[PDB]
Formats: sequence, structure tokens, C-alpha cells
Amino acid sequence: APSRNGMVLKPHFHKDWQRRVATWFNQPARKIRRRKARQAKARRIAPRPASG
Amino acid sequence: LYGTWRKAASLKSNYNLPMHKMINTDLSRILKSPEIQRALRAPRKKIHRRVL
Amino acid sequence: PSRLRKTRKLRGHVSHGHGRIGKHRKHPGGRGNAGGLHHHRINFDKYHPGYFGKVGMKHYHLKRNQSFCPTVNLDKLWTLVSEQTRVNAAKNKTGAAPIIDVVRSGYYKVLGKGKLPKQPVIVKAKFFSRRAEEKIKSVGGACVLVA
Amino acid sequence: GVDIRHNKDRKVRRKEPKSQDIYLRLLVKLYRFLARRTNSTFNQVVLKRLFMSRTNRPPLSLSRMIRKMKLPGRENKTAVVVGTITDDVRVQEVPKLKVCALRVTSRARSRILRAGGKILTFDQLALDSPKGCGTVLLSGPRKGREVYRHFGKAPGTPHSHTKPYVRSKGRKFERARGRRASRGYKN
Amino acid sequence: SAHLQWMVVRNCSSFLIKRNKQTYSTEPNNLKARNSFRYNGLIHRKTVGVEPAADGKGVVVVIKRRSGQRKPATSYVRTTINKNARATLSSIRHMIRKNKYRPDLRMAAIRRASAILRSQKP
Amino acid sequence: TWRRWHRRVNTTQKRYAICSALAASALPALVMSKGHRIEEVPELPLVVEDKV
Amino acid sequence: AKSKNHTTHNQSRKWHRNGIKKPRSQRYESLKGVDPKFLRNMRFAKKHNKKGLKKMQANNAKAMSARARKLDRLAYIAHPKLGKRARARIAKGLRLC
RNA sequence: CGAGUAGGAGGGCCGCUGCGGUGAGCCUUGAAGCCUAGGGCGCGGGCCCGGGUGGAGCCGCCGCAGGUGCAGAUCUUGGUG
RNA sequence: CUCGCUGGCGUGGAGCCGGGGUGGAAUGCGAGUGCCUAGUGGGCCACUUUUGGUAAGCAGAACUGGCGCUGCGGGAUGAAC
RNA sequence: AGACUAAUCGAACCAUCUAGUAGCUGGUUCCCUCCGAAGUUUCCCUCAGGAUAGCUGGCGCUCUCGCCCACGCAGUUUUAU
RNA sequence: ACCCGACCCGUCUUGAAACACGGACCAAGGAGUCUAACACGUGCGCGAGUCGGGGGCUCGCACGAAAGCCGCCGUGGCGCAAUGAAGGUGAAGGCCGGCGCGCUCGCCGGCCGAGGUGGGAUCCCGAGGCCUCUCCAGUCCGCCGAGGGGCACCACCGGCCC
RNA sequence: GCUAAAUACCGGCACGAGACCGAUAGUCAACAAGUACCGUAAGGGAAAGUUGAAAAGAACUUUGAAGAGAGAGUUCAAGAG
Ligand SMILES: [Mg+2]
Ligand SMILES: [Mg+2]
Ligand SMILES: [Mg+2]
Ligand SMILES: [Mg+2]
Ligand SMILES: [Mg+2]
Ligand SMILES: [Mg+2]
Ligand SMILES: [Mg+2]
Ligand SMILES: [Mg+2]
Ligand SMILES: [Mg+2]
Ligand SMILES: [Mg+2]
Ligand SMILES: [Mg+2]
Ligand SMILES: [Mg+2]
Ligand SMILES: [Mg+2]
Ligand SMILES: [Mg+2]
Ligand SMILES: [Mg+2]
Ligand SMILES: [Mg+2]
Ligand SMILES: [Mg+2]
Ligand SMILES: [Mg+2]
Ligand SMILES: [Mg+2]
Ligand SMILES: [Mg+2]
Ligand SMILES: [Mg+2]
Ligand SMILES: [Mg+2]
Ligand SMILES: [Mg+2]
Ligand SMILES: [Mg+2]
Ligand SMILES: [Mg+2]
Ligand SMILES: [Mg+2]
Ligand SMILES: [Mg+2]
Ligand SMILES: [Mg+2]
Ligand SMILES: [Mg+2]
Ligand SMILES: [Mg+2]
Ligand SMILES: [Mg+2]
Ligand SMILES: [Mg+2]
Ligand SMILES: [Mg+2]
Ligand SMILES: [Mg+2]
Ligand SMILES: [Mg+2]
Ligand SMILES: [Mg+2]
Ligand SMILES: [Mg+2]
Ligand SMILES: [Mg+2]
Ligand SMILES: [Mg+2]
Ligand SMILES: [Mg+2]
Ligand SMILES: [Mg+2]
Ligand SMILES: [Mg+2]
Ligand SMILES: [Mg+2]
Ligand SMILES: [Mg+2]
Ligand SMILES: [Mg+2]
Ligand SMILES: [Mg+2]
Ligand SMILES: [Mg+2]
Ligand SMILES: [Mg+2]
Repeated sequence: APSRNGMVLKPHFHKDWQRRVATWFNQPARKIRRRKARQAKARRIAPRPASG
Repeated sequence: LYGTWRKAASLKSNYNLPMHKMINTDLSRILKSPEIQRALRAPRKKIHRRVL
Repeated sequence: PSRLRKTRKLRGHVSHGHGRIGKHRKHPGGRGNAGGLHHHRINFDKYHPGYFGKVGMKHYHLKRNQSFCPTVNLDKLWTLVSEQTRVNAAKNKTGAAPIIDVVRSGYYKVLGKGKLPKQPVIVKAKFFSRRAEEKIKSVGGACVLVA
Repeated sequence: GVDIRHNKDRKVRRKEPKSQDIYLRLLVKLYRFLARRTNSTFNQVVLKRLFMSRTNRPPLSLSRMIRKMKLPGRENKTAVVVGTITDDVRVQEVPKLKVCALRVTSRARSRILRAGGKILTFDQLALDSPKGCGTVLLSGPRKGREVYRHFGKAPGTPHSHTKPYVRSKGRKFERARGRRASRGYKN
Repeated sequence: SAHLQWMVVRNCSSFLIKRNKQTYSTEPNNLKARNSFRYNGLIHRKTVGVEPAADGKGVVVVIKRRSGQRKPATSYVRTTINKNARATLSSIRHMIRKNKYRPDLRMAAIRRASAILRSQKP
Repeated sequence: TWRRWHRRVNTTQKRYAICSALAASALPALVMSKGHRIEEVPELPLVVEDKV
Repeated sequence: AKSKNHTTHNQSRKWHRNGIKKPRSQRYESLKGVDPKFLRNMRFAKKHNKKGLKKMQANNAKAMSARARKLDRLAYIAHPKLGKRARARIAKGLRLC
């Protein structure tokens, strides 16, 4: 298989990785969960600071 | 929000307006100027096609 | 872009750019790094010399954490401070000197090059190198360790 | 038939630049005018370098340009470098020298104009010295790329000074068989 | 920066027609129809165009003002000519040649002023 | 699903693109060349009041 | 599984495609593989060229520098520069009767 | 100056399908398709034009994106000799 | 002039510095140089030279050309003449 | 008798792992323009395959010829040896 | 209609019209993809720096699963520095003088501060003559022997670090 | 010995979006699909979308017993029965 001058590449793809892949398309949604989680934390409290 | 070349952009981080490739860019006014057309060779307009 | 490819050019041709005679099959010389010592030594040696064997002592639980010292040379030495100070160290005053601290900028060991600024200085560091320490003694400067 | 000769007929020399930069496309339109109409050979060489790619136009660091202008007899000419001029913070003196480049970097523009010098580009360079009269040409370290230390006769044969490809340096990466004498051969 | 406007617009403009043949400029100010540098009329500071007359008879001539740029309402000044097919041939020659106002493209103004009357007279 | 959909772009080049696209919108030749009808319009960039 | 073993048929035609490139010319031949005792003389000989001599040799250069006819005829008629009085007689020439 | 298998590059106003842009584009006064002893263009890929059928949407140019171009695989499925 | 090598010898030999004359067979040509990399890794025939064989449209080579990769005119026809 | 065990036997059937593996067979879809080979070396449990050189392509770069003598090169002679 | 040319296409192959294989006939379907990683090449942005890629700020506005901002979010990645198994150490010389037996020999004080040789595009200085009587005078165009400081880069010498 | 958070969700209950597929594609299933039907069974597992604007789905006349037709009619069209 190897050929003219190139680096020895050992990737870890013998293990059947396609079953176990977390995909980040839920990344904008959680970010809007979490502003609206902190802001839900903002208007519960009272005068006391968030990250208080 | 973008600033001149002389000052900065006083609403962003470190973004001056990006410096230029040409300054004065009138191609015709450059090429008809006295500096160039003193310095040129001569024009050459005869055709001189295939002589039988 | 599947519209800029080599595949989209090679349709209409039979073997698709892999030879009638040799017949691109699956994995002819094995998979990956197969037979490094046996039948690919003219590749492994002459292109990756030294790939096989051992050299040194083992070190267990190697942390990148007790060997941390970012260097600096005496070219960049003035570049930690605003160069306001090197003007006001050149302002004919006396042996008054800026106390340049390389520990603030993150640099622990001061290595050396040649050609350091003539004006006197005080460097505060964790580690020095004796060529660089010969250079700071050249300009009449000082050499202070921080611990 | 004609040739018992071969065919190496078509040269590989670049003729139009692969780049689509409009501002480079106007400097080419200006400079392809000059190089045929002046009986000058400076204007050939700049017109080559506007064509040329970004690998083959390496950036002058600021202190090469100084050290190649203070050479004797050249205090009075104007430097021209086709390509970018960046800044060197190694040095402390900056004289009042003249500079004509594409895209001087921003911290290099201030340290020229602190030193009272004059900057130009090739729309402005053409008016003063159309023939390139009084103009030193320079260029950066074309072999000075990081890559060009990879290129030799082989990476192991009489050691050849090669910098082999490896996933990271250290112990336990390309050291035993070939890089020393006790573990087999010493190249 | 007229050549800057050309090196943007010389392809990828609007009203540019590339069907079966050459490009066509099809631009509101132009004499001939070619997408060219010289027969291009948004770009230049000094442009000459002639048009039909919506009055029904005559030739109207469009010139750019040269006083105020980037002010496209006032940037055009127009004037109609309805004469006897020979004096309207010379008047457009007088207005082009006996100024500096584009001594290039003399004839192309006239040939259109030639052609548009013959479409209009019978 | 794990195709490389999203593309990352440098933050100076994006700001370079906004700087360029705003610069095209100050020339009547370019903006009529996109296809807009500016033939009877008021002078270019055109500032209407903050009362708007 | 019987085959052919070794032939230099069509090897003359491959070698001379690009050609037998002869190295032949370069200057300042490389200085490896040299007898080391000779080199243990010559590096010393170089380092006292700089240090050992300014005043002896440079002034010694200063002392020795202070010690230091018809067919031949028409070409002169029809030459581009040397013939403008050749035209003294066809143009504004003396010939006249 | 022109040969060309294996092969590598380049140009394509060659075609198909989808997306921003533009064509003050196109059409129940007839779009797509399909057929055509009809008229042509291009070296070619393929296209434009007429006529006939059908009856509701479709194509250009600049960019973007392909599950994108068949005579073959004891090709798969369908259909007829 | 240098030398730390050589040594009867201011000698051997290298190295360095300055000065002085371009013209050293014919012939033809524009050369020099770096990167990446496909395909290939079953060969065959012919003049002469050849080894094993009785000999082979056999087996093995050397030198060159060719068939392969290549049509056309001749050999009626044909891979190589 | 290596028979029979749901038309299945020198290890049944069914579904998954599984799109198992293959140096081995067969197929590999648009045109045009340019350039265009190899079956050889060395090593390999190598002999139907690769590795490496050789051969091929592409992309560049550094220069010189445009004006009684050029620079450089070579499957060639000549003159020496 | 006729003259002449004219074996059936793909495929392996030293060679296919082959007494080699697949191909009854039409329509549709149908075969170098995508992710990662490395390498060279090329376009673009910045430049001894670069990068938001993970987070936070914007009002919650269809397109917004977008875009914009941060910078006392530059932690970090890659680069600026190497070499050694490791403890570890870690890259400036050149010029004019001085001190000792001024030696196989090191030190003391100034003054610039990356060496040298051969090649080397471009640029500069150019003797020299060149254009209607003649002198008498400065611009001037072009040719220009020779000379000069010499880029990129290659070949070689010296030096410095481990 | 216990304990929220941020974390995970190709089953289930609602839901909006798509540079997707448009009936040999998409799920196997756009349809009386895990159904017809095969195997005793474990299990295997298909095909099949398109009248018209609206049924106005061709009354009546006429051969044959009727299928099937010629006249007639409805419809823009029966070259949609
Ligand atoms: Mg390989
Ligand atoms: Mg597996
Ligand atoms: Mg092929
Ligand atoms: Mg083979
Ligand atoms: Mg292959
Ligand atoms: Mg390994
Ligand atoms: Mg010929
Ligand atoms: Mg063999
Ligand atoms: Mg050809
Ligand atoms: Mg179309
Ligand atoms: Mg079409
Ligand atoms: Mg698709
Ligand atoms: Mg496909
Ligand atoms: Mg085929
Ligand atoms: Mg078949
Ligand atoms: Mg049958
Ligand atoms: Mg290939
Ligand atoms: Mg090979
Ligand atoms: Mg034989
Ligand atoms: Mg073959
Ligand atoms: Mg050949
Ligand atoms: Mg032949
Ligand atoms: Mg024949
Ligand atoms: Mg015969
Ligand atoms: Mg034959
Ligand atoms: Mg038995
Ligand atoms: Mg049985
Ligand atoms: Mg058995
Ligand atoms: Mg498969
Ligand atoms: Mg599966
Ligand atoms: Mg299988
Ligand atoms: Mg050829
Ligand atoms: Mg073998
Ligand atoms: Mg085979
Ligand atoms: Mg080549
Ligand atoms: Mg065949
Ligand atoms: Mg058979
Ligand atoms: Mg057959
Ligand atoms: Mg058959
Ligand atoms: Mg198909
Ligand atoms: Mg790159
Ligand atoms: Mg950091
Ligand atoms: Mg516990
Ligand atoms: Mg259908
Ligand atoms: Mg199905
Ligand atoms: Mg209906
Ligand atoms: Mg009846
Ligand atoms: Mg109808």
C-alpha cells in the first residue's frame, strides 16, 4: 500500500465507528435552551445576582 | 464602526480598513500622462502580411 | 464540488483511469502498514529511517508539566515592553534601567543571540543561559533571578 | 514525418496569473503596456513577478530590505519589492528609505512613516521611474520556505539533511534503525 | 475607477444577453449594442446615447452632465432633435466633434441617428 | 448525515466582504448593473432622516 | 510459471530519452574525503590570512602598483555614416556642365 | 507543426437535476414532454426553427450544489418477438 | 603574504591577495533546475553475433529496429517483410 | 452405505454479526485539443502481486541569444593519447 | 440503381472476424462517493504572529439551525529553537591598538555590527563619438567600451549552539 | 447511606423545517401492507397512485341470444368511455 514520500498515518478507524458518532446538529438548539435557561434563572430569583 | 485609515474602528476590536493594492487607479489618465509618453519607445502600426 | 472532478472527466473511458492491464482491484499490497519489515523495506527505509526498534529509558506518567519553560532570545527581549521605555532608557540619564520581566509575558528561560541593545537593563527571569548572561554583562546591565 | 526529435514544444512559463484579483488585473494591464514599449529590462522582470504565484513571492522581512539598501552607493535609489513587506522587531534603527511594494503590512506602514520615509505602489511607481530608473529590485527568500528543507536526494541515504515527515518529534519516533549505529546500520 | 467598474461588470452584469452568438450590452445608454469597454454607458463620466422620440417623430440625444456624479436624477440632461434628416445629421456631428465630449464613437452616434430616423420616417 | 455541511470563514475576510459590498453600493454604474432602477433616483447612498 | 529472466532489450532506448547527462563542469570542488592532516594544516592557514596580514601585504600591493580603387570606392560612398560628402557630387554635388 | 493504446492535463455558449442572483424573459392567444420524407447551425458533445399531438407550467445568462451523461456486468426489474 | 604540515636550503605544497591578454578543431542546437504523480512491473518478431537441441511457428541471451501503441501504398490474402 | 435427519448431508434449516474476505474473473456512462510509455534493476514465503528505481505527465522557477569573435550542451566526427 | 472500399462489437491478450468468452430485442434503473488524517500545488486574508473551531452578548421577530459582537474569553492549538537515552545545557562575529618567550599561546581597551570567494537578472557611473556654413554655449535622445555596489538562488570556505 | 443541575434518546405522544426522493425513487408499505400468498414452522414478504371543470359514466334508433358494433347524444375533446 504505501508509496512515494509521505508520512506514516495511523488513524483509529478499524473499530466500526459509524454506530457511535455524536453529531452536533443540536448545537444551536441547546444554545437557545441555555440562554433561556439562564434567563429563566434570571427572573426567578429576585435582587440576588445570577452567578451569585 | 469601521473607521478611517487614519483612525481605528471605535466599535470593534482591532480592525482598521484594509490597505489598498493600488492607490490612484485611472488606467487611461496614467497612460496619457507626460511622464509615461515621454518615456515610451514609439508606436508601430504597419501590418506587413504574407509576401508571395 | 463534484463538477470540478476527475471522475466527471473520465466517464466514457472504460477503466476509469486505473489501467486495463494491472486491474485496480481491492488492496494489492495489503492494508495500511502491511509488511514494513518484509516487502516494503525499500519504502520504510529510504523514506522513514528508524521506524523500527527502541532507543531510550521509559518514563512513567510523563506530564508536560514539570518541564514547562518557554524560551526567549535577545532579539525579542525589547518587545515585551512598549518601546516608550527604551527611548527613556536612552535619554542620557544615568545607569537607570528598565526592569524587564520575562516572567510576566510567559517566558521563563532567556536564551541568547548576539546584538543586544546598548542601553543598560535589568532582566528578571527564572532561568538564564551564560551566553545571554555574557551579553547583558556586555552592555553594563544586570541579571536578577526570580525564584 | 519530420522529427526524429521529440516534442518539448510548449513552454510551461506562466502567462496570465491564475488569480482573479481585479487590482492585480489592473496592475497587469498597466505593466504589460510598459514592458513592450520602453526598451527596458526592469519592466520585463516586474511584469514576470506580477504573474507569479504566492509561493514564489516570499515576503521581505523589514531588516533584509534595510541591509540591502545600506550597501554602498544605494542610499539614493528607491527599493522595489513585488510582494508583501512585513515588519521586523529584531532591529531598532529605521532610516528614511524609500519603499515600493504590494501590500505593506500595517505595523510596517507606521514604522516607515515614523521614520519619515515615502511609500509607493506600482500605479505611483510607473510615473516616477517608468523605465525603473534609480530603482533597486529585491526579492525574499524563495528557498526560505519551511518546506524546502524536505527536498533532497532521499531522507536516509548519506543522511542528506532532510527533515523527515513524522507525526511529532521526540523519543520513540524514527530513531533506532538507521538513525544510530548500534541498532543496525547508521545510514 | 472607470476601469474598476469595467472589471466588475464586463461579465456578470444584468441585461447581458449571451444567446447563440456574441454578447449584447442592452444597456439604457449605449450606441451600438456590444458589451465592450468603449460602447458602455454606465461606466464612463462622458457618455453619448441617442434614443427614439416618444413624441412620435424625432431623435432624442442623451448626454451625462459631468458636473454632479453619483446623483442619477440630475446626472442626465437630454434634448430632442426633429429636423429634415440632414441638419439633424450635422447637429449631432457639431455637438460631438466641436467639443472634447467623446471624440471617440463619433460615427456610432450618427449611424444610430441614421438608422433610427429611417425606422421612423415611413 | 455527517457530511461537512457548515463552512468556517475567517473573521477578517467576512469583514473584508462587508467592506467591499458596501463600497459597491455607492456607485450608480454598479448598482444599475445589478439590475436596480435608479434612473430618476436622488443622489447615491441617500440619507433619509432619523425621523423615519 | 516459467518466465523470462533478464534482458537489456530496450534499455538503450530508455536511457537516452532524457540523455546521458554529463556532470563535467562546476567550480570549487567539494572538500570531503580529503587527507585530514592536510586539512589540519589548511584551516590554520586560512585563519591567519585574516589576522596575520593587513599591513605587510596590502602595502606590498601598494608598492608594486606604484611600480606599475573603384569597387573599394563605392563602399565609402554607400557607408551609412562615412559618405555624406559622397553625395557632394547626385544631391547637391559638384557635377554640372 | 499535427499518428496514438495504458495514462495525465486543458478548454466546452455540451447535456441533466436542485439553490441564491438577474432576464419589467416566456406562456390556456397553448408551457412540459413526444413524434416528425420539414428548414438549418456546430468538427463534435448537442442545439435552435416549422408542422402535428397534448393541456399548465418552463427556460436563458452569472454564480452555487450534485445520488448528473450507457450497448455491454451468464446486469436487475418490466415488455415484445 | 599566510601555514601549527613538509624541512640542509626563503625548501616542498596548498591557501589567500593584487596585476596583465580572450580568438584557440569541424558540425548542430536555446539551455539549466525543483516539486508532485499516474500507468507499468505476463512480452514478442527480424539482419548479423550467439548457448542448450537432431530440429522446431522451441528454450535462453547481446546489439539495433519494429509489432505491441500504427493506419496507408506494395508482398493475392497476413501483427513483424 | 458416511446413510437418513421435511425434494437440502463427509455436519440441516432460519435470522443476525454481514455490504465478511479476496493478490482472483466480468462491467466501469459526453465530445474535442495537446503530451504519451512499460514488461527492465534490486529486495520481498517473491513467481498471476507489491516496494523501489527506470520510463510518463503536469505545474512552476532561474537565465541567454533579438545588434575581427560568443556562453553552454552532444547516441556525431576530427586531432591527440 | 451502380462503381470501388469493405469480417461483429466489448474483453482479457505476444496476438480476436476467431472453431475464445459475454452479447435474442427495446425502455427505465445502474458503477471512483462521503467523513477523518497527512502531503505537495494553487487562490484569498493576516503577518512574528495567526486562529474562534469551544463558550458568552444581542429581544423572543418568517428567511434566523443564519448573521454580528467579546480580547482582563488567546486557556489552547500550530509557528517563533534546537539537541540528548537522560540529568540537562541551548545558537555573532568582523575592524584599529595593548599585556606576557606575542609560542601547538590566551587575555585587555575602543569602533561598526551577520563573514568570504566565484557565478549572478535588474540598477548606477560611464570614457567615446553620433545630428546643413561656421564659431560659440548649456538641455537633449539613442548607442556605449570599460567600471561599480550587487537580489533571488546554486557551488565552496569560515564561524556558532548541542 | 442519600442528593436537582448541565449530559443521552434511530422506541413512544404532539410538532415545525428541508440547496432531500417524486412511484423501478422514497420506509417493505403514497393503494383494503406486515396484507395477498409460500414454509408444518422458525421465518420469508410482493404488486398495485393518476377519468373530467363537473358524472354530463353514452337515453333512444338498429343487426346478434349476448359479448361486440353502426347511427344518435353529453363534453372544449371522446384523438379522455
Ligand atoms: Mg503504490
Ligand atoms: Mg469490523
Ligand atoms: Mg483510455
Ligand atoms: Mg500482471
Ligand atoms: Mg492497478
Ligand atoms: Mg507501525
Ligand atoms: Mg508533417
Ligand atoms: Mg519477470
Ligand atoms: Mg493527437
Ligand atoms: Mg436552456
Ligand atoms: Mg436546454
Ligand atoms: Mg439528488
Ligand atoms: Mg450513480
Ligand atoms: Mg463499454
Ligand atoms: Mg448481459
Ligand atoms: Mg420467446
Ligand atoms: Mg490515474
Ligand atoms: Mg511505477
Ligand atoms: Mg524464443
Ligand atoms: Mg498489451
Ligand atoms: Mg512508438
Ligand atoms: Mg508498423
Ligand atoms: Mg494492405
Ligand atoms: Mg505471397
Ligand atoms: Mg494483411
Ligand atoms: Mg466409504
Ligand atoms: Mg434428505
Ligand atoms: Mg464435507
Ligand atoms: Mg462490494
Ligand atoms: Mg448492515
Ligand atoms: Mg457477500
Ligand atoms: Mg505525439
Ligand atoms: Mg516476480
Ligand atoms: Mg488475468
Ligand atoms: Mg516531463
Ligand atoms: Mg475482439
Ligand atoms: Mg469454449
Ligand atoms: Mg463471443
Ligand atoms: Mg452467448
Ligand atoms: Mg440511464
Ligand atoms: Mg496551502
Ligand atoms: Mg494562549
Ligand atoms: Mg460512600
Ligand atoms: Mg409512473
Ligand atoms: Mg418497495
Ligand atoms: Mg376529477
Ligand atoms: Mg341489444
Ligand atoms: Mg383535447
